[PDB]
Amino acid sequence: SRVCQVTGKRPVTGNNRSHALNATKRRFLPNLHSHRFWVESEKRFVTLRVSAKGMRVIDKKGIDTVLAELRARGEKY
Amino acid sequence: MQVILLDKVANLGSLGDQVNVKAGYARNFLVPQGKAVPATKKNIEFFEARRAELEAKLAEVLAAANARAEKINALETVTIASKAGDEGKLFGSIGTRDIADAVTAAGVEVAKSEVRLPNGVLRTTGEHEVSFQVHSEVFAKVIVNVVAE
RNA sequence: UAAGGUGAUAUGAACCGUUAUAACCGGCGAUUUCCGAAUGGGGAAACCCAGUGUGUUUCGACACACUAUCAUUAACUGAAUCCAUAGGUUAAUGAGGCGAACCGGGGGAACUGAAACAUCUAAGUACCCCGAGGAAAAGAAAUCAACCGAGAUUCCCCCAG
RNA sequence: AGGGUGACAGCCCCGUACACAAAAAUGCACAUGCUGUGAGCUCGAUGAGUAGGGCGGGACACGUGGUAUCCUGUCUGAAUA
RNA sequence: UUUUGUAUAAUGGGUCAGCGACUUAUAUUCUGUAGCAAGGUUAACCGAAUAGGGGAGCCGAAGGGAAACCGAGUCUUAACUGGGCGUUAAGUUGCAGGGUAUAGACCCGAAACCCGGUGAUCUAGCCAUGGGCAGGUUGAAGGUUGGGUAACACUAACUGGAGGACCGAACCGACUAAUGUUGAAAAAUUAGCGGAUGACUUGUGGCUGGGGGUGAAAGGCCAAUCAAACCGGGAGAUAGCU
RNA sequence: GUUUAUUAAAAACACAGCACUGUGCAAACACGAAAGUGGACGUAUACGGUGUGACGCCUGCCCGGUGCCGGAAGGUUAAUU
RNA sequence: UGAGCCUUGAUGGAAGUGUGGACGCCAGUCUGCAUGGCUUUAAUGUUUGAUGUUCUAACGUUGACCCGUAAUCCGGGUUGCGGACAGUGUCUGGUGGGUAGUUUGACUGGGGCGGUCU
RNA sequence: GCUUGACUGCGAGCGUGACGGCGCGAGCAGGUGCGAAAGCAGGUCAUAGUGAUCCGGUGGUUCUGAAUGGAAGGGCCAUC
Ligand SMILES: [Mg+2]
Ligand SMILES: [Mg+2]
Ligand SMILES: [Mg+2]
Ligand SMILES: [Mg+2]
Ligand SMILES: [Mg+2]
Ligand SMILES: [Mg+2]
Ligand SMILES: [Mg+2]
Ligand SMILES: [Mg+2]
Ligand SMILES: [Mg+2]
Ligand SMILES: [Mg+2]
Ligand SMILES: [Mg+2]
Ligand SMILES: [Mg+2]
Ligand SMILES: [Mg+2]
Ligand SMILES: [Mg+2]
Ligand SMILES: [Mg+2]
Ligand SMILES: [Mg+2]
Ligand SMILES: [Mg+2]
Ligand SMILES: [Mg+2]
Ligand SMILES: [Mg+2]
Ligand SMILES: [Mg+2]
Ligand SMILES: [Mg+2]
Repeated sequence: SRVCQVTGKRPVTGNNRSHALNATKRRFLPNLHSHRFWVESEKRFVTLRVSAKGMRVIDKKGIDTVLAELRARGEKY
Repeated sequence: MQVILLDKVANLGSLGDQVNVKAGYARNFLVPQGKAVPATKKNIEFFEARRAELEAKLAEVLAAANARAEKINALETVTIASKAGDEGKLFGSIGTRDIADAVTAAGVEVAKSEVRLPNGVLRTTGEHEVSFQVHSEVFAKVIVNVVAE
């Protein structure tokens, strides 16, 4: 449902606010692209519906430190 | 993105180098493929001495035998009787094997490729300026004296 | 608790009690058809059909009981590929649905007012959706003050239209 | 207090003040057994894709205004007493 | 009632009985009135509850200047003048009333706008599966045989049986007239009329839902409703009008 | 043949035919926040859109304006830095 | 190929003849390749943009096959094709009656037209 | 001819407006000019030649400036 899956980023709702200050609900949504990550240690290819930046996380922490959680909260993958 | 290397890799290969390459080239090839691992403490603050575990240690502590040059000195007149003949000469050939094997006395046994013969040893009888240079590092000074029966 | 009782329109009829469970009142239970989350499957709600068991058996019938899905865990099984997973079966747990308001969260109008109308207003209201408790939410300063100091949050009165 | 009773009753009736009563079942307090939690003391440790920042929005009484502060869809991204 | 003006042939009322429209909360200012007086008065809250306590605070006795600031003065100005606003006006708190503000704000009334649902048992398209079309007529293509040709063309009889083909019941439809118009009927009856093997007609069930559907297109149909359905809500929308 | 069920059956809609134009298929296009679906289990002799409306003889001149198609060298120009 | 950064380059073992390059204030020279006794423009390096090629390894696949599975879905696997393109998110220029909210004055010998408005 | 009174601060008192506002104004203070002087000049013989507020721009000012010193901003005066 368009969710970062790793950071839980969802599509927020805002206003278009065109010139003359005209309000018009628009709503923003995450990047997401679903990657083909290689757990390596788990010796498998786990594809997750990640998202820009949310991917930078997989790098900063770990494709395992990430999956450390996720499965922690009982998620897919 | 830094990460340590683990193989050839064109513009970067030190089987343990740290180069800042795009995170795309990584987590897509250099990594998940077997070619490099992120530079994360453990991969360093726990694997950084493995590198300095030689040039720094296995280079000056390695006394396994490098002290050979120093060990060989206390001798009792290292001489080899190549046997004289015909107005005084040599029946044998004191080249290399003999100079290095000049330790088979007390059953001891030293190297051999540690010869110091800038040229093909000649035939005489006097002392040989043979400097049994063990390791390509430390030198030495062994003597050889041809005689007869 | 008691001399009267078998709810009402409802008399009557057959009866039950006057000393101790006659009636009736309160606690705890028993039974509690079928529909309905409805859960064995199906379905035009209250109906149609099945599998596996089971006892008395005229030993067939009878009927009754278990069998939904998902989640966690445990055991056993187990593909593409040694492995290993995926998948499969079982069991034990728990959820499911309903409900007045109050409460937290997701989403969010317009009429209207501006004596017209776009910014602005109505209003984060109405409304939809999710979740929770007896309350919720909030909460022990990376708060505020002003060189003096105060010391979490919450609610009321002021400050001040 | 109040209600009923053949018209308006303190003393007809039911109640009323007051004083009493629980096999059991339970709300809430305490107090305790069980399971689980785990107290205290010495020395340590001190919340990074985070704080900030650019773009777009939103919340702040505060309509970007000279506009601090809070939140984040997007791109970034530190010090570390 | 409305009007310059109504017996007015201008509005409203058949009649009666009951109901039916300037309210309420808070705030602000006046008037009356009571308390106290350069003072008046408490708010929440405590409570031995209409007490008593609580004076946080609000209003008033000082004003002028944009302000710093000064002060019965103060601004203006270089001006110590003049000029403006002030200075020997009693205020304050209740209680009742007049007015105003925020509220539905005297009462009743739109056409409408927005939000969530209910409707394809009528109708419009389509989907699946079944049914129907008395009778009478015309007679295409193709074929056989004779003629004909070098062979084909071509020809004529017969055979054959086509068609949004012809006449006409059922069935479908709806051009005309009359009657009906408080109808027999919220569109029909009667006499005529058009199609009638087809883009035909009909039964059962299904699918499209409202700014949306469907439409051989009239804005037509979407349950006697349609230039945006019905139901409930925002809602006592708004009504400088009656 | 179709049409304003309930004042309009028509010269109106439709029609076979004609023309232009878009679409190389995961088609154009349409329903849908998306998944997906229709187009079509079709594939340019196909499908969509538009206008004209059997058939006969025909369908002239204008590309200035607007639209569409091609060019895109040069002028102007967003965020971004 | 821009632009940088800066290392090696010109004006601010020995003569004597050739053959390029730089323009020549031109007739002068500068500077390169045998035999003979800091400021201009580069070259490699290195960075970083602009194109444009090739690659695979993200990503696409509504090609083929295998397993879940005696499923057209979906997921995993293999292979082929494509490939950093496409596509999506955020930002941004164009287009945009497809849709939405509205505006579009009053006077007036009825209104409108005409005229008027200080 | 010579000049800058088309000056600065104020203003008794009036006129005219529902109001916002508009107009006339002797005289006072400071500095000007013209004249020998009295004196005249605060734009044109007069009456049309015009746009309130807000939001801002510019110059000036020690008015204010959110802990304090500055500063941004605000006020005041001139002006677009
Ligand atoms: Mg069921
Ligand atoms: Mg059942
Ligand atoms: Mg309005
Ligand atoms: Mg009249
Ligand atoms: Mg009358
Ligand atoms: Mg009456
Ligand atoms: Mg016919
Ligand atoms: Mg007929
Ligand atoms: Mg039907
Ligand atoms: Mg209708
Ligand atoms: Mg309302
Ligand atoms: Mg109303
Ligand atoms: Mg006809
Ligand atoms: Mg009609
Ligand atoms: Mg008709
Ligand atoms: Mg036509
Ligand atoms: Mg023509
Ligand atoms: Mg419009
Ligand atoms: Mg409106
Ligand atoms: Mg008018
Ligand atoms: Mg004049």
